[PDB]
Amino acid sequence: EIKELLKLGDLPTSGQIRLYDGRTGEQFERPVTVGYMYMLKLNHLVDDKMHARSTGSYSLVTQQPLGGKAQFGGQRFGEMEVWALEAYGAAYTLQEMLTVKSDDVNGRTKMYKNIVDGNHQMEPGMPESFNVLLKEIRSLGINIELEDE
Amino acid sequence: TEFLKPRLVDIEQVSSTHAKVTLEPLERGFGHTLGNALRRILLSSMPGCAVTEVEIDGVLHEYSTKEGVQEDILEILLNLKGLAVRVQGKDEVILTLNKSGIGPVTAADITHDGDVEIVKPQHVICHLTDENASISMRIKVQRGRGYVPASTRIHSEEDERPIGRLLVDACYSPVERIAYNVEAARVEQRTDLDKLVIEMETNGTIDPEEAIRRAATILAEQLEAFVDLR
Amino acid sequence: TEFLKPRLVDIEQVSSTHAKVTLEPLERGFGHTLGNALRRILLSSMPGCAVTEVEIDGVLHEYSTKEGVQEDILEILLNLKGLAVRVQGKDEVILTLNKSGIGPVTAADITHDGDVEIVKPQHVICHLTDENASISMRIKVQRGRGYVPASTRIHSEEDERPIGRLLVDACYSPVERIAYNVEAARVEQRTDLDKLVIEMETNGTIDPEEAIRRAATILAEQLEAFVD
Amino acid sequence: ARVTVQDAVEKIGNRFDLVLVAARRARQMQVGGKDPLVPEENDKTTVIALREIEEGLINNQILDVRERQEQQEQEAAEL
Amino acid sequence: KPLVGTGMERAVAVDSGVTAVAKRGGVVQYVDASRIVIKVNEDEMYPGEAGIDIYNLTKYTRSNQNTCINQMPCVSLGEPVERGDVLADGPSTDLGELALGQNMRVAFMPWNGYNFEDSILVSERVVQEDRFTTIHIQELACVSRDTKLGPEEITADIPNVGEAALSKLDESGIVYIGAEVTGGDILVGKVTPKGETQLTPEEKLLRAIFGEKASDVKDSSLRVPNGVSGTVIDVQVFTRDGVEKDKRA
Amino acid sequence: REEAVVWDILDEVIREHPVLLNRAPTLHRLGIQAFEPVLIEGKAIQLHPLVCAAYNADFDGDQMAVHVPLTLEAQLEARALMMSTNNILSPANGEPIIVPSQDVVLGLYYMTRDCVNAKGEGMVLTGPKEAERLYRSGLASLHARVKVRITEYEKDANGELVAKTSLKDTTVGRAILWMIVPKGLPYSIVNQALGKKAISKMLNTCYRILGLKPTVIFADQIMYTGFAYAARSGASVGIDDMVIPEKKHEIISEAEAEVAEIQEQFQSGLVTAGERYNKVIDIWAAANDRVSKAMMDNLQTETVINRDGQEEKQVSFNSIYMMADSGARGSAAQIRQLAGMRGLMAKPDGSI
Amino acid sequence: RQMLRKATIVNAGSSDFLEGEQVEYSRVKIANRELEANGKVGATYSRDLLGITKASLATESFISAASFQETTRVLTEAAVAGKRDELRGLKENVIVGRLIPAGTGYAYHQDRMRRRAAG
Amino acid sequence: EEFDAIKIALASPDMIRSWSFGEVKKPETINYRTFKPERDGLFCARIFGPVKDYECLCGKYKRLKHRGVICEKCGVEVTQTKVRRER
Amino acid sequence: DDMKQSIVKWLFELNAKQREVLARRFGLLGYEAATLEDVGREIGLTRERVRQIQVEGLRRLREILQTQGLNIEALFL
Amino acid sequence: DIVLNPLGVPSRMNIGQILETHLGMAAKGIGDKINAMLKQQQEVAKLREF
Amino acid sequence: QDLVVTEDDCGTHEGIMMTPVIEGGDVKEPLRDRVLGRVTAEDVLKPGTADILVPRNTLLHEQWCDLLEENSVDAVKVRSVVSCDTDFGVCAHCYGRDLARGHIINKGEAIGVIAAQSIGEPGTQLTMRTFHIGGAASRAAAESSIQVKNKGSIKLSNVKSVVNSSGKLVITSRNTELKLIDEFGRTKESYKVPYGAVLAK
Ligand SMILES: Nc1nc2c(ncn2[C@H]2CC[C@@H](COP(=O)(O)OP(=O)(O)OP(=O)(O)O)O2)c(=O)[nH]1
Ligand SMILES: [Mg+2]
Ligand SMILES: [Mg+2]
Ligand SMILES: [Zn+2]
Repeated sequence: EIKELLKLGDLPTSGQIRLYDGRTGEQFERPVTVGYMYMLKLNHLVDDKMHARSTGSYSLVTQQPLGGKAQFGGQRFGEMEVWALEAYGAAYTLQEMLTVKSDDVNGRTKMYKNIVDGNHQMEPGMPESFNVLLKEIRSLGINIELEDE
Repeated sequence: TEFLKPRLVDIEQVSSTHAKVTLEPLERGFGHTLGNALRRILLSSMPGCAVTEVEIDGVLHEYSTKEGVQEDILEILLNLKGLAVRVQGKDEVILTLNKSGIGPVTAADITHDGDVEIVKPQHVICHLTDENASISMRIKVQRGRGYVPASTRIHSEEDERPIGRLLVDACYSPVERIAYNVEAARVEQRTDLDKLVIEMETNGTIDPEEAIRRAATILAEQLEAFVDLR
Repeated sequence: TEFLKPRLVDIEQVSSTHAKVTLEPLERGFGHTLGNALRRILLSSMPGCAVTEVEIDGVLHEYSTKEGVQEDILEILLNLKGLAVRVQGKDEVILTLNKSGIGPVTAADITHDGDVEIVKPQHVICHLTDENASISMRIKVQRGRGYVPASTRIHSEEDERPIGRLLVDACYSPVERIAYNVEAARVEQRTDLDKLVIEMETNGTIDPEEAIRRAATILAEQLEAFVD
Repeated sequence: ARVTVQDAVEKIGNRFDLVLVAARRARQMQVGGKDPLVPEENDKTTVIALREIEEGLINNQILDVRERQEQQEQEAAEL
Repeated sequence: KPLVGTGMERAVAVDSGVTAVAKRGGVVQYVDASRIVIKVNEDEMYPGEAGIDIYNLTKYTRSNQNTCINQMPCVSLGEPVERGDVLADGPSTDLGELALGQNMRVAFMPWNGYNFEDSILVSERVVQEDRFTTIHIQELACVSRDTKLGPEEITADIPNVGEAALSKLDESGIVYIGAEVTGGDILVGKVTPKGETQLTPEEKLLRAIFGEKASDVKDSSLRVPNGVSGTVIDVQVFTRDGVEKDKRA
Repeated sequence: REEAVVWDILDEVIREHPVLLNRAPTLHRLGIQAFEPVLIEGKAIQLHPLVCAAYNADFDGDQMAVHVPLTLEAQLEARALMMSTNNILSPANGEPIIVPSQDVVLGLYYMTRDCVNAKGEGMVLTGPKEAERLYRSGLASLHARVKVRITEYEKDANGELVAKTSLKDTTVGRAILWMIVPKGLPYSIVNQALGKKAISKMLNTCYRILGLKPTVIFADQIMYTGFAYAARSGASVGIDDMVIPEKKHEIISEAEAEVAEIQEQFQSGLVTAGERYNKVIDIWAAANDRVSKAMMDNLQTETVINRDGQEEKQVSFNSIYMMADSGARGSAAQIRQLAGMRGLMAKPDGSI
Repeated sequence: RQMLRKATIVNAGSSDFLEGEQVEYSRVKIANRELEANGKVGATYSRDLLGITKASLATESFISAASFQETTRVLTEAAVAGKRDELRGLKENVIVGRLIPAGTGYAYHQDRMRRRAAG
Repeated sequence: EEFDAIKIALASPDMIRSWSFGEVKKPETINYRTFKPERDGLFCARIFGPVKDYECLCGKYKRLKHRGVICEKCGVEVTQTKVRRER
Repeated sequence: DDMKQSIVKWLFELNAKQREVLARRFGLLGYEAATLEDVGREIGLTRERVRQIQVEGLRRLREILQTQGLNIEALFL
Repeated sequence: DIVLNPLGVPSRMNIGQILETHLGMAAKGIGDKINAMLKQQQEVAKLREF
Repeated sequence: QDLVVTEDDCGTHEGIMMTPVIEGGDVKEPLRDRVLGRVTAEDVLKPGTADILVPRNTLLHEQWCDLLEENSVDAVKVRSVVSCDTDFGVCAHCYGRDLARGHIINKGEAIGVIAAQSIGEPGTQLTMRTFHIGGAASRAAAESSIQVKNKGSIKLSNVKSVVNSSGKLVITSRNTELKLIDEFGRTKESYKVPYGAVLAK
């Protein structure tokens, strides 16, 4: 029925046509299927999804940066993503992600100052999430102490 | 080099919009060389005139609706994009359109300015429903080339922001369609000699003949750079 | 019209044969417009000289084998296609090649001829195995343009065609390869702006620089018919 | 190099040590303002250290030897 | 409309309710980009009440997903219509049929990896024709609250603000209807009472240098979110009963 | 204020600075890779095709995380350990993960594969350059049989490369692909019709003979040429491309009366639910294979092309067959459901 | 290999083995090397297979055991034993936000282990 | 700080007392009107530390000049607010 | 940090008589932010002298602003 | 207007899009004939026939 | 997580004898590919025992592997991670090539993580992958008859069968492995015969 309708339009029964490349002007070496597809623009616009963050506000307890574009959030560096750095060598990239990029409060400001000073040096510290963990275990009535060198 | 130049032979003008142009004689392979090169300039580079800014009295933004008018302002603006205009002397002209009463507002209701020429006076712009309703607007037509969207134009100059100016897309490019066919020109001796048949389809403004002349001019201008500087 | 002209920027000449040419700045779409237009002229319109006809004594057809010669006649002819020739005055010259004894027959063994200049005299043509073997041929070089195959020449020209005249492909075009690349030229303001990178590969008779100049000249000569 | 760091791995061997040594050298140029042995050619301190390692000018042992030399010159000056 | 449909297109457009449908029919007395008045036919028209149906059309309104809801009139002035005829098209409807998007000339063939894994290569002509250009109506609220320090003020008088910014705000501190705005532009000026600011010595010096003490007040103005840019179509003011109304309200 | 001088400074900072791209889920280490960034106008991240395999990235709306290695150490670990170029082989199995697919495979397949005579059968060329010039001039098909003279470079006992010149019986297309092929490799690599399976071997061979930088360049070249010729080809999908075997209805009516006879024998007494389930599944499973093999004979060849005089058989250039045989996308299993018989479907329990 | 980490021991050596303590294979081999050179009570051993979940909980790091699963139970058993985690593993170091003992960190980490010998 | 290992053990009643800086007697959080910490409540400044950096509750000592200066009147140490995450 | 560091350098750029007043009063290099009377009593200066040193200190800052004011003029939004 | 990839069809086994495309062109074919007859005015009788 | 390359060479002779996986006639996985990139041991020479062919500490490159195929070595003791003596990690030699790099593994590389990831990935990928992509199940159950592809002599290892009144060998063993030997005497095809089978020969 579709081929019969095409013949009524004087269009090809194959519904393939000769096409010419706009750039070269030369023909494509075989017939191409051309016609009308009804297309939809979905709600997923890049405008709404594009997001980027260098430094921003930080979470209340854990001191890690917030999540989500509405809260101007850093992307979550998950277990899965950490393991990838473990498989590689990448130990400095991982420490970065754990410390000056997340909790380490003194570390992040100090390294920001170094990057504007053009030092590109880390100077790592202690992640505030761990300080909390300690306090949460002592709140359970378990003595958890750091034993020195 | 037994150099063999083509010359413009036949200009079938089927309509003011559509015009076929045969071209001969062409040496083998120059049919496609000139055919595509010209098609590309004729689509992307052709200079023309188009509506850039529209200011309607009693209208602050393009999303509002004016009473006594069937079409929302957006739909009116889209009709003004299709308004075919020639400016003779100046690069920028502001035309005034004041009309009232029941009727389809056409392009002829714009105050005919001396140098400016409206190619399609019957072009529909607005439908006025109630007789008491009157519409008044100032349509700015600028000359440029190619396609300049209002979104690309709302992130460049913007030296003055007069609350009242609406930016709408204006396809400067007069050329709507173009295709070239290489046919055999069974020449006196040569059978590989060919003709170039350019089917052009413009809106108003540019003359087919004049447009081809201009496009060939632009290409030859760009070659001066290579023939000259080594 | 805010016209935006390109200018010839860099000419990396990797070799006399191969030369890369960057070109900027070009407006959007002119990269392919100029790129292809020039590619087509440089392949099928670059005028040059090439071997059209070869007559070897003791050879009636190109499929035979001559004793004392390693290569079949076809393979010899294919080497003569690669023979780089300049004719100064005349449009057609017949060069003679007579040589004997054990050794690689080179292009230097062809009898000079005043106006004609052989660009690659060390070009291998034939290998002679036995010392008693001698090879003699009359090689016709015509000037034309583009690529004229022997199959497209027999279909058009059907005049004089006696047996023995060996017809081989004559790549008149001094241009062996050409390709153009459009790269983005991030320009003061425009990111739409592009550069045109033309890689040319010729044989040595014609200069990459001068070949490009010539192709553009022929292209602008065709635009003289469109008045302005 | 510019594209790929395979040649510089072939000089030292351990990818991990390549990174330490290129780091140490890049730090010298970053902080000390040590002059580069190869023309800079608008290259970042990361890439210049890898060039120097590729050509075999920079190395853990060589860096240690020159550290001792500058350090002993400073001891000489203090005494 | 969809060129290749099924027939459910019309059913869905009508039953969704987003289209204005004629209950009574008759002839259209008056079209407008706002309203449709139909004069009803005597056969359905009851002899009690006046027989003129008025359908008011909903103009460019916000959706829950911040899309645009706009009703345009389908019929022309003086058109005869039956019961159950579509009088006005909703947002994604053609003359009565459901129109979710736009049909296009498509060719199946590779390009230079520009359609690699389902990636789509589109002509500039699509953008030019403003097909798949979409309208998003976003609702931003500015709330004036009462704090322990005192009530927040919605004045145009805002500490540390350029004349460029205050140009677009009117007497009350509200942006004008029709005004184009871009990220960081102030929409509704708001200031919050600050309790006694014990300053760092630097800030004491800095506030002394400009003398812009700017009273005991901060800047909490509602400003356009960063990178979103639009035209102000509408403004609404909700005030309490007791409190003296803004000039703009 | 996004001042014009700031763009120029930003361009200067990004130079030679690697950025980490991450896709969820990060299953194996290649789910993070480092790249040198290229500043682009527009809001979308542009990903290199060949690494789409490691990320399992398809561009129907997937997103990626970007992360900036700050320290000199982190920059170096990104450039040396985590760079795309340096992570070519899968750490799981020895094979290259960086492998052409889809358009690229189809294009190189289209170039290499041969046709009967076509334009300029049995010509002779001086090297791949005359071949390229012939094709682009329009005097030769990519599938023309011809004898070109290619000069391969074989490695010797030491590090020196040996040069060897000899006449090869291949096609125009394969000759032009030789131009991409680095020196060291044999011409026999390009002399077959290339599929994805052969191209993976090509890049592994090149990696073990020549080394990393050459394979990196060679990989990019393959991708560029593959897309480029894929587009030239204009290969597409019509409904007539899906060919149904003439002898489907016969196979099916035979299979269908057969299963009917076993269902009637079920009320009689030789059959449990399990026995008959197995017997019916066996009958339909063999019928499906039969109809599929009928479709694939009819489609794979069934190309009647007249060679220079008389008729010949050669492989079909039917679009979907080329897609399947090249391994560009669908498999024979998918094309069974398109053109042949869809087959026995399995319930959520797993029982069929 | 990680499954076959632990081993049960019969008899005593010079350390505290006695009947059927489960100790890691590496540590009992270390003991056996010094024992065979010096003598003392020889100790028969038998390698035990641990399947993944139990093998991960049998690790002599309680920070790794806790992070894995069963955190409440792990911390009670560690708290009662007065267990001391010297942080040899990767998870342990990632938790405290330190350099991994592997890849880039292996150089630095081995330098710290020799700093334990003096200063 | 840089440490070797970590140990875990049962908390002695007296161990728990060591970490403590006071006994919270009352459930009182903060004052409904002056949203500041109540006497010996759960957010007591006298126990956990000052709400604002280097500032006592009743406001007698301000600025970084006053360091560890426990205000006699309200009983609040003039240190950083950070302490209320650790005490 | 940038502001606090600049101030130290700004103190050793103008006069030692004015920098002394502002350093001790604001509590920059000092400790207790001495008000008008305390600063006057120290240097032995008078109430009018406080206004004179203040006006001279602002003129010195105006010089830094027309040189490096590229940062101060940006405080106007 | 749009160039879509052939290889995202036989793998996907949504052949509907191809049939939609063939019919879509046939639909537009007849629209292009009616557009041509309306541009040249012609007869109401002839339009009615077609 | 803990498993890291700690040592270069523990100096171990011990290894796990890896045979060629020849299941279902056509060799499923060759011995060459199974011992490619793996350190050999126990002075694995060629058939004729009178000269060493391969050392006890070397890297099996594609070149060594191609030599192995000309001689047709079937069985090779190679050094493995399991038999490595290194305490608190494993030796570069027991492991062999870093398959991602194409050369001997670097000391300090976190091997365990790579192992877990690489076992885990395919499962997780093949879950979503085969499922959304297929509709029906195209299984083939017709495992009735063993037909042998290449001529040879029947080799039955592990088999206890009883002769039935048909003349035919009806197998009554549970584990039964029919092999196809050539001339020289190598194993080339395998075929799991079941219980209750009728053998032709
Ligand atoms: N963990 C996880 N990964 C997912 C999930 N859905 C998709 N992904 C990832 C892995 C596959 C990848 C793309 O998903 P698709 O469904 O497009 O599958 P594909 O493998 O690309 O196949 P196709 O050729 O049909 O597009 O995205 C999900 O639910 N969980
Ligand atoms: Mg998908
Ligand atoms: Mg997807
Ligand atoms: Zn107090």
